[PDB]
Amino acid sequence: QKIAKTFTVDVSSPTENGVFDPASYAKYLIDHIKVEGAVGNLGNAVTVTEDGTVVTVVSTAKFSGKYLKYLTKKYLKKNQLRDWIRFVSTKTNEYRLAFY
Amino acid sequence: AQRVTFRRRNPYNTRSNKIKVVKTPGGILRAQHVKKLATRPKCGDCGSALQGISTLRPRQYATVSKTHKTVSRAYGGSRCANCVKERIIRAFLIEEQKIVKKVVKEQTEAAK
Amino acid sequence: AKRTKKVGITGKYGVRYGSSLRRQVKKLEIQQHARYDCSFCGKKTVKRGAAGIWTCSCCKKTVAGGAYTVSTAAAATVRSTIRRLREMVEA
Amino acid sequence: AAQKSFRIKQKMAKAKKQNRPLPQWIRLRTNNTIRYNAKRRNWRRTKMNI
Amino acid sequence: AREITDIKQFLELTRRADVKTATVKINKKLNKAGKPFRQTKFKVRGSSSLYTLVINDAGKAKKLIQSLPPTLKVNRL
RNA sequence: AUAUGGAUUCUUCACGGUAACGUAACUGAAUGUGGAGACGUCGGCGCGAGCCCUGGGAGGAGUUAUCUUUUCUUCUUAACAGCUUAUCACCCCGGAAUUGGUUUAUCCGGAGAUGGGGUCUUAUGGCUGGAAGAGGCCAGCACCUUUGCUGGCUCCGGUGCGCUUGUGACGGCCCGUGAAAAUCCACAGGAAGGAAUAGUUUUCAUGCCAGGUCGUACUGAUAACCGCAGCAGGUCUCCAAGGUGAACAGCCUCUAGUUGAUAGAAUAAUGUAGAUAAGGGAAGUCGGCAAAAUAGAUCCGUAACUUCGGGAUAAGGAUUGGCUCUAAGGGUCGGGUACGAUCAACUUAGAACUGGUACGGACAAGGGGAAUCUGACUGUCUAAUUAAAACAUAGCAUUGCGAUGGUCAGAAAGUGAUGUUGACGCAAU
RNA sequence: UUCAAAUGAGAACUUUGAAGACUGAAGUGGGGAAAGGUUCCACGUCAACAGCAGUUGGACGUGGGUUAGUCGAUCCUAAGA
RNA sequence: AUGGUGAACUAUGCCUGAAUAGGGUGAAGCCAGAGGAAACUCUGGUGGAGGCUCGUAGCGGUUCUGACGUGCAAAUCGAUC
Ligand SMILES: [Mg+2]
Ligand SMILES: [Mg+2]
Ligand SMILES: [Mg+2]
Ligand SMILES: [Mg+2]
Ligand SMILES: [Mg+2]
Ligand SMILES: [Mg+2]
Ligand SMILES: [Mg+2]
Ligand SMILES: [Mg+2]
Ligand SMILES: [Mg+2]
Ligand SMILES: [Mg+2]
Ligand SMILES: [Mg+2]
Ligand SMILES: [Mg+2]
Ligand SMILES: [Mg+2]
Ligand SMILES: [Mg+2]
Ligand SMILES: [Mg+2]
Ligand SMILES: [Mg+2]
Ligand SMILES: [Mg+2]
Ligand SMILES: [Mg+2]
Ligand SMILES: [Mg+2]
Ligand SMILES: [Mg+2]
Ligand SMILES: [Mg+2]
Ligand SMILES: [Mg+2]
Ligand SMILES: [Mg+2]
Ligand SMILES: [Mg+2]
Ligand SMILES: [Mg+2]
Ligand SMILES: [Mg+2]
Ligand SMILES: [Mg+2]
Ligand SMILES: [Mg+2]
Ligand SMILES: [Mg+2]
Ligand SMILES: [Mg+2]
Ligand SMILES: [Mg+2]
Ligand SMILES: [Mg+2]
Ligand SMILES: [Mg+2]
Ligand SMILES: [Mg+2]
Ligand SMILES: [Mg+2]
Ligand SMILES: [Mg+2]
Ligand SMILES: [Mg+2]
Ligand SMILES: [Mg+2]
Ligand SMILES: [Mg+2]
Ligand SMILES: [Mg+2]
Ligand SMILES: [Mg+2]
Ligand SMILES: [Mg+2]
Ligand SMILES: [Mg+2]
Ligand SMILES: [Mg+2]
Ligand SMILES: [Mg+2]
Ligand SMILES: [Mg+2]
Ligand SMILES: [Mg+2]
Ligand SMILES: [Mg+2]
Ligand SMILES: [Mg+2]
Ligand SMILES: [Mg+2]
Ligand SMILES: [Mg+2]
Ligand SMILES: [Mg+2]
Ligand SMILES: [Mg+2]
Ligand SMILES: [Mg+2]
Ligand SMILES: [Mg+2]
Ligand SMILES: [Mg+2]
Ligand SMILES: [Mg+2]
Ligand SMILES: [Mg+2]
Ligand SMILES: [Mg+2]
Ligand SMILES: [Mg+2]
Ligand SMILES: [Mg+2]
Ligand SMILES: [Mg+2]
Ligand SMILES: [Mg+2]
Ligand SMILES: [Mg+2]
Ligand SMILES: [Mg+2]
Ligand SMILES: [Mg+2]
Ligand SMILES: [Mg+2]
Ligand SMILES: [Mg+2]
Ligand SMILES: [Mg+2]
Ligand SMILES: [Mg+2]
Ligand SMILES: [Mg+2]
Ligand SMILES: [Mg+2]
Ligand SMILES: [Mg+2]
Ligand SMILES: [Mg+2]
Ligand SMILES: [Mg+2]
Ligand SMILES: [Mg+2]
Ligand SMILES: [Mg+2]
Ligand SMILES: [Mg+2]
Ligand SMILES: [Zn+2]
Repeated sequence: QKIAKTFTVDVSSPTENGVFDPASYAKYLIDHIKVEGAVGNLGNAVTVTEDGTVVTVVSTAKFSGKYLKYLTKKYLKKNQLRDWIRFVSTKTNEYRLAFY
Repeated sequence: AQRVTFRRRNPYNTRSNKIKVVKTPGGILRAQHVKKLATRPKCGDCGSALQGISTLRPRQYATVSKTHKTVSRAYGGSRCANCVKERIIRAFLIEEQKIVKKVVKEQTEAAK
Repeated sequence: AKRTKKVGITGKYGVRYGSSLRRQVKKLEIQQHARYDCSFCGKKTVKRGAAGIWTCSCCKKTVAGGAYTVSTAAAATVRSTIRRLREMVEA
Repeated sequence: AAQKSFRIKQKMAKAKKQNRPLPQWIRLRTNNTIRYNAKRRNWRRTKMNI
Repeated sequence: AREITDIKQFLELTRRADVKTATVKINKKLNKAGKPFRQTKFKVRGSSSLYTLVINDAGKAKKLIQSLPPTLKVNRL
């Protein structure tokens, strides 16, 4: 009745082209993700990590993949990376950042 | 928002032109024409919808196994059973009284 | 709480037609809509249905009767006259 | 219209064949005198009166 | 237009004189709540009705498909 | 057209149920009879469908100086078939005053209520078949091409004086009581035909062949029709989103569709159409013609007269925004034979604070009053100069007539209207 | 109503992209009855016609297009004939 | 004068169809209650009556003696009704 959901994003394809910094990026998530209504309250309820080439999110609080696309769109817009990279579902809940 | 058209050349709102909006596998709304409704057959004695008998527009009763058009009793698919009850009772009793009417005035003639 | 001093069911007709006329109607309207005792089964369930026709709620008997009331004063004397005359023929 | 009798479909169809201009080869025959088609008809100029 | 469940009645259908062809269908679905499972409908086509027998058990299906008359025209998937 | 399977029969034309009735079937001539075809309008109330609104999740898109777990959008399921599903109606048990049951709407019962237990109609709905293979949304590879090729996802819910339509059980109305026939079924009847060495059975299932003829385009209107025309006129109907609001009003929007109507430059007089105007307030004029004023809703307040129904929104008043709070009004469950737990609604009254005293802030929306004349009223007419006091009307009264008749039609008639008629009628004033 | 492109001898008026608006679901949306009869669609295309224009059209030339056991007719009866 | 043709407009009857936003009023019937010695009288509800009323669509056509009056139009257009 509690449930713990995970969210994978392959940030490789734009990371390798230099114009992407999974460092300050996962940092964007890590403190602008809303947790019963405000930033930071990720109170061991949600986690963000990086696999160097992959971002991981695991939640226990209300957090949907539509949210996860909303935030990165915002990060990707905050640093001018629109035009260059899209957020995309590859398989269900498996996302990635497509370059070209 | 999704509107709809008649499916026949008749454009007027009559009893033989009733519509019914419907969602197809296509995801579109569509008119469907609806046959007039069936009404229940009735007791030719008391007048009620006579129970146990199926109901469909008249010619459709010729496309139906005989059991749908009857119940298993005297005067089955035709009178309401409480009607049958009645006309059995009255039959018996009047047929009986006929005996009481005859032999009684058979005495009248003999005692006159 | 009483709604009308006098016009009763006739109160639909507002101000129209003239008082006198409303009265004549009201008398007869009260007669026609009223609920009547059944000679046959004995419940007060005879209600009218178009002039002349009087039919029992339950038991479904229908008597022919007055236009606005079940039994015409006339007809009922007639019922009795025929009584009288009939009687003579056996006795 | 929109749901017509075969009688009327005909006249309609007959009237469609009569609605061509002169066959110009006629223009060339000896003594030929017909300049143009003087019996032409338009749907929005003369009504067929059935 | 007709559904079937007797896996004996089914077999006899497929040997009817008018039953020319049949088709076998495979849906991935899910069980109770926890997980999925492979469903299989056995549609036979009569001159006036398509009888279809759903077999919810993967095992029963593999044995059934061999019971099929070799003179029958089966459309797989 | 018919053939196999099943059903039926040695108790020949089935069984089961106390019964309403059940069913895969379970013979039926003449003849009779019953039903369905098959029927007004309004009102509320109940339910269905489609639409509207809305939570979570999975997708794609939009905005991101800033803010928004955001804005927008996809998430669908036909006829037909199986099972199941109903208000109504009815059956069995039983026997009712301390009368009970009961609708929003006061009806029901010793001609058997309340109670318990069953039976039917299948409108309608549910799950399965059809049927995911279709459709809808995406991503991931290919190449001048036909155009592919490969993957996914297509899930779970909420709400109701909502809107539209369908439908049921009821109620009101009538000197109005609101088609017909083709056609289909049933039952009463029982002429007849039919089994044991094998009959009867095509209203049960399955199976075979066949279905002609004519119309099918498009416009349906500020250009496809009628008005001499691509005419500001006329011309019968179905479908119907969000906001505000009482609303199918007005005003703004989504979807779809338009962006058609000669154009350019100026802005004299006089216009047509839209507006404002100090002080006065009808002095203008035949005449307040035109114009102005009023207006919603809540509360208060309301005269003569009256056929007692009205007159009445009479008249006359006050109030109204934003925002912030308080109170009242409901559903669902388990309680031995007082309360606890959650879910989902705009209404209505109140109290703070707030502003250049404004708030039905656009849109929308009655001027009132006292008399005289005249017609009672609603209703009708001179299409194209008269809408009225003129016609009609109920009401009142008079006349004719009992059918071999009144009144009226025709050249005639073995002719016709009233007449499917009968003085509570038809005809004539 | 506007800017551009394209087309063409020629573009205020055609096509396309952009912009601004409109009708506002009692529609300038989606369909039909009566009536019209090919106007429907495509290609070609401007002499006349569309009260300015024209490369555009309901115009002109030349072709193509209307598929039914189940939608209508056909059958039934209505006032009437 | 004679013999013919019209009810596609319109008048009236019949037959068979279709159509009408939202409001105001609150008539019979019904329920509960109050007073009164009695006869009887009052209050609150519920209910949804009417050739009733406000007003769109509809139908009509009052005024401007408005527009137009070689018209959009051989009867239209606007506002008002
Ligand atoms: Mg059609
Ligand atoms: Mg109707
Ligand atoms: Mg018909
Ligand atoms: Mg039965
Ligand atoms: Mg049945
Ligand atoms: Mg049996
Ligand atoms: Mg009959
Ligand atoms: Mg009948
Ligand atoms: Mg009818
Ligand atoms: Mg939607
Ligand atoms: Mg069907
Ligand atoms: Mg019960
Ligand atoms: Mg029982
Ligand atoms: Mg309610
Ligand atoms: Mg409607
Ligand atoms: Mg009736
Ligand atoms: Mg029947
Ligand atoms: Mg059969
Ligand atoms: Mg033949
Ligand atoms: Mg068509
Ligand atoms: Mg069309
Ligand atoms: Mg057009
Ligand atoms: Mg014309
Ligand atoms: Mg002409
Ligand atoms: Mg015109
Ligand atoms: Mg169009
Ligand atoms: Mg012009
Ligand atoms: Mg000019
Ligand atoms: Mg002044
Ligand atoms: Mg003054
Ligand atoms: Mg003065
Ligand atoms: Mg003066
Ligand atoms: Mg004067
Ligand atoms: Mg004077
Ligand atoms: Mg005035
Ligand atoms: Mg002023
Ligand atoms: Mg007076
Ligand atoms: Mg007054
Ligand atoms: Mg205030
Ligand atoms: Mg509360
Ligand atoms: Mg509560
Ligand atoms: Mg008058
Ligand atoms: Mg006149
Ligand atoms: Mg004249
Ligand atoms: Mg008038
Ligand atoms: Mg006039
Ligand atoms: Mg008088
Ligand atoms: Mg003669
Ligand atoms: Mg232009
Ligand atoms: Mg353009
Ligand atoms: Mg607009
Ligand atoms: Mg509107
Ligand atoms: Mg137009
Ligand atoms: Mg035409
Ligand atoms: Mg042609
Ligand atoms: Mg064209
Ligand atoms: Mg030219
Ligand atoms: Mg032209
Ligand atoms: Mg020109
Ligand atoms: Mg020219
Ligand atoms: Mg052509
Ligand atoms: Mg048919
Ligand atoms: Mg035929
Ligand atoms: Mg006519
Ligand atoms: Mg209304
Ligand atoms: Mg009002
Ligand atoms: Mg009203
Ligand atoms: Mg007392
Ligand atoms: Mg009312
Ligand atoms: Mg009225
Ligand atoms: Mg009025
Ligand atoms: Mg109003
Ligand atoms: Mg009008
Ligand atoms: Mg009128
Ligand atoms: Mg006018
Ligand atoms: Mg004038
Ligand atoms: Mg002039
Ligand atoms: Mg008006
Ligand atoms: Zn009775």
